[PDB]
Amino acid sequence: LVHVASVEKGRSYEDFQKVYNAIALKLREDDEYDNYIGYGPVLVRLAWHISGTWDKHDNTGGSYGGTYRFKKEFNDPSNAGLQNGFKFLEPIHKEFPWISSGDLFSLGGVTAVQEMQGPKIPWRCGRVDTPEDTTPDNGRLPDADKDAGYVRTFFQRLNMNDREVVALMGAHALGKTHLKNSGYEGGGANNVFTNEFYLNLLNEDWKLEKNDANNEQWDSKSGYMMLPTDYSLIQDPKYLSIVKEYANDQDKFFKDFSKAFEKLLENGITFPKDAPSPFIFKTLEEQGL
Ligand code: HEM
Ligand SMILES: Nc1c([N+](=O)[O-])cnc2ccccc12
Repeated sequence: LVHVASVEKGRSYEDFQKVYNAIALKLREDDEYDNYIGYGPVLVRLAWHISGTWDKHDNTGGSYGGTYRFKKEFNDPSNAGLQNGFKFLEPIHKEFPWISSGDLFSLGGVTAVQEMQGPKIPWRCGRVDTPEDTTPDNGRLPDADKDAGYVRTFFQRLNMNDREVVALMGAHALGKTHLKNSGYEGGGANNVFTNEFYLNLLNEDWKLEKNDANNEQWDSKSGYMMLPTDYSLIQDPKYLSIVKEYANDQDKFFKDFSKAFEKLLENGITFPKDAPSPFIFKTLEEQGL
């Protein structure tokens, strides 16, 4: 199964920078969302969930086809709460109707990471909307009540190795869990992209507790939480080494996360040899906007 990137007709870097800027301005404007976290974290989660359906064995799922727009995927219990990110992007899509849905959902994650002071994430255009029958079934996204061996095996289907897994999980510094969405609660209100997930894993005094949904999660008195799959990264000795590496090297984490997150958003896509090079968008702050 081959998905060839096809640039939206006549469009170039400046077109996509305009889309980036509209998302970034809206992120700034809609500050109240989720107790003043803003939409950044949910947009990162959205970009990950639309990509994380991918199966390297047959190239089903993945970001290319924009299939999150269809009810079967929109309504995946694993996607509960992402409707907020979709609604945020609706007016952006109306302003720029020429962008494909996969391009918009993935660009929303890039824009969110960068506007939250994260690394630059190079981004390529050319995902093309595919039909409703190409929507992957529910159940391809990961469970949170699982150990390190589950995490490791799960991510092999996305062609991610231990370093890529631990780097990607650093996005869990952002935002929070919501009981009604996932059966987990808490995490704070962070909307700045840092390596603090790793520092918190190593430095907080974690207690294994049951939440109001009767699920176990790790809580600290300082008010952080870790999912069982987050805490697995310090239970497994191979993951632990990499956690320590990122807790001690902000720049290395940024570089590794940027590579892994681009790769995640591009899995499944064939880029022609004469496709444009990846775009690196300027933040609003870099543009004086
Ligand atoms: C084993 C893998 C993972 C599991 C089990 C997992 C699970 C979860 C769960 C249960 C939530 C809370 C959803 C809610 O209640 O609203 C969440 C939130 C989030 N996840 Fe993950 N996740 C995983 C990997 C990732 C990755 C790879 C990324 C992106 C690189 C990511 C980014 C986020 C973000 C940013 C949020 C916060 C959303 C918000 O504040 O609304 N997650 N994740
Ligand atoms: N804030 C978070 C933390 N945290 O360390 O506060 C840990 N795990 C999370 C998983 C999903 C969303 C937010 C998380």
